[PDB]
Amino acid sequence: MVEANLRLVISIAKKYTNRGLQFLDLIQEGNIGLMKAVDKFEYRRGYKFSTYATWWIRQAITRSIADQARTIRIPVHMIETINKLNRISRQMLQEMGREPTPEELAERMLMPEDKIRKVLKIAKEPISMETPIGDDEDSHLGDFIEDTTLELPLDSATTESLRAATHDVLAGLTAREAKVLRMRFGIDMNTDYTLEEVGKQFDVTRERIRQIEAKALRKLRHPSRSEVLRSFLDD
Amino acid sequence: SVITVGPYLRLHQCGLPKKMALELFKPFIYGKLELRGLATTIKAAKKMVE
Amino acid sequence: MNISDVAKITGLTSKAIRFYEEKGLVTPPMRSENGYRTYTQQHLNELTLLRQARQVGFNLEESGELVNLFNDPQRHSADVKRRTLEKVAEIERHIEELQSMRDQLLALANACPGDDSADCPIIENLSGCC
DNA sequence: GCCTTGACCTTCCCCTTGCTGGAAGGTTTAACCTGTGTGCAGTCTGACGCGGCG
DNA sequence: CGCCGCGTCAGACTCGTAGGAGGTTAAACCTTCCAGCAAGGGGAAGGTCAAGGC
Ligand SMILES: [Cu+2]
Repeated sequence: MVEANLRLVISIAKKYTNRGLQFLDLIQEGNIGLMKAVDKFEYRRGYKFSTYATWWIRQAITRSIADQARTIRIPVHMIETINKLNRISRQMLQEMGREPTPEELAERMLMPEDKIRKVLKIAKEPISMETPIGDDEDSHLGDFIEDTTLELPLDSATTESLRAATHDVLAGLTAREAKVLRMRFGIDMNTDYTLEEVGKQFDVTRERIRQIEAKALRKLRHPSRSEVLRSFLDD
Repeated sequence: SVITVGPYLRLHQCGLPKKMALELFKPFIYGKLELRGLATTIKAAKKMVE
Repeated sequence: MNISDVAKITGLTSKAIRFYEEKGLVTPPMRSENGYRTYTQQHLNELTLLRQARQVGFNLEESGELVNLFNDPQRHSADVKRRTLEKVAEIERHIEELQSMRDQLLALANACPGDDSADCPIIENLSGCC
C-alpha cells in the first residue's frame, strides 16, 4: 500500500511546490502521510482507500510547511490569519481596483486594528547579510553594518578618569565615611551592602548611619573639591 | 585628499590642510591640554577643541 | 461527557466549569486519556444546582456547600431552609440600606436646581469646604 | 560624635470576589483525483590532469 | 601506447553612487497557563519626620 499510491503523493506535493520550501521533504512528509493513512484503515466503508489517505496527507504536509519554512517560528494560528487576510485582499484588490485599508478589511473580517498592524509588522522575512547592495558586486551589505554594542574608547578612558578622581576625593574624606561608603555603594568589592547590614557589621545604628551619609554629603558638597567632577557634572 | 603644488617647498616638507591634521592629532592634544592644566579632563579638552 | 455539550446543557462555558472545579465545588469528573473532562448526570445536576445557587445568591462557598447537601443523601431539609432564610434576611438588609442610600441621593438631587450652574449644590454638599 | 527613640512615609510583593480573554499547542473528516522538469544556459578560455581508449 | 576528450581553475588597485522585494496552499473540537478587573487591604524593608542622653 505504501508502494500503491506514491504518485498521487508526488502529484499533490508538486501541486503545492508552488514555492513554499522544496520538493523532496514535502514528498517525504507525504510518504508519512500514506503510512498513517494505511496504518489505521477502515475497509468496511467500501470506498477507495486513496481519498481518505489523500486528505490525511494534505493535513500533514500543510502543517509541516507552516511549522518550518521560517527560521523565525510563527505558529499556525497567525499563519492562517495571514492566509485568509490575503484571500480577502485579492478580492478587495479587484472590487476596488486599489489596495486595501486596515479599517475596511477589519470591518469585512470583523476584528480590530492593532492586530493587523503587528501582523504586517511581523509578516515580513529576513534579508540575507550578503545581499549585493552595490550597483555591481561593489560590496555587499556587510560593510554597511555597525558594531553598535561594545564601547567607546573615549568613554572608557573617561570612566577610568571618573574612578581616579573619585577615589582621590575619597582619600580626602573621613576613613570611616569613605570606606563605609565604598562598601555601602559596593565600591572596592563585588557586592553591595545596605543600611542595616553595614551597620551591624560596624554597629547596630540605623538613623545616625543615614546622618553619616548626610555628613559625607556636606563634606563633599564643599565647592572647592567639586571641580574634579564639576565637569563630570556633565558626564 | 586631492593634491596640488607647492612650487616653493623644501622638498622634505609637505603641504597639508589643517583640519585634517586637527582630527588626526586629536588625542595627542587632549593629553597635552590635560598636561598644561588648561583642560584637566577630556570633555573639557574636547569642548575647548570644538 | 462531551464538555461543550455539558456546558450548553447547563448554560455555562467550559472555563466556568473549570473554575468551579478549581474551587472544589462539585464531584471530580475524570478525564479521558486524550484529556476530555468526563462529566456525568451527577455532574449535570451538580452543575445545575451550582448554577442556580448564585443566581439565587449563594456564593462559590455556600453553593459548594449546597452541592455537598445534594451529595449528602443524609441531608437535613431544616438547615437547608434555615440558610435559605438567612439569605432572605441578608437580602432584606441589602434592600433596606440600598434604599436608604437611594433616599439620600434623591434628597440631594431634587434639592439641586439643575440650572446648568457653577452653583451645583450637590457637590458642595458632598465636599467638606466652606 | 557614640546611642537610640518614637513615630511617620514611600515602595514592593502578596492577598481577598467571578470570572473573562487571550496565547500556544494538540487530533481527526470517506466522492475522487496516481513519473517532475519549466526555464536555466548561453556556449570565455588556455594550461594542465587524468580517464578512458588505441 | 599516444591520443581524444572532458573537467577545474585563474582571470590588478582605491575612492565613492542608490536603497530595494515577491506570488500561493481547510475547518472544527479539544487541552493548559496567565493577564486583568473592581476596591482596595496586609504586610516587608528601607528609610525619614522630629528629639533627646553623654
Ligand atoms: Cu447642582
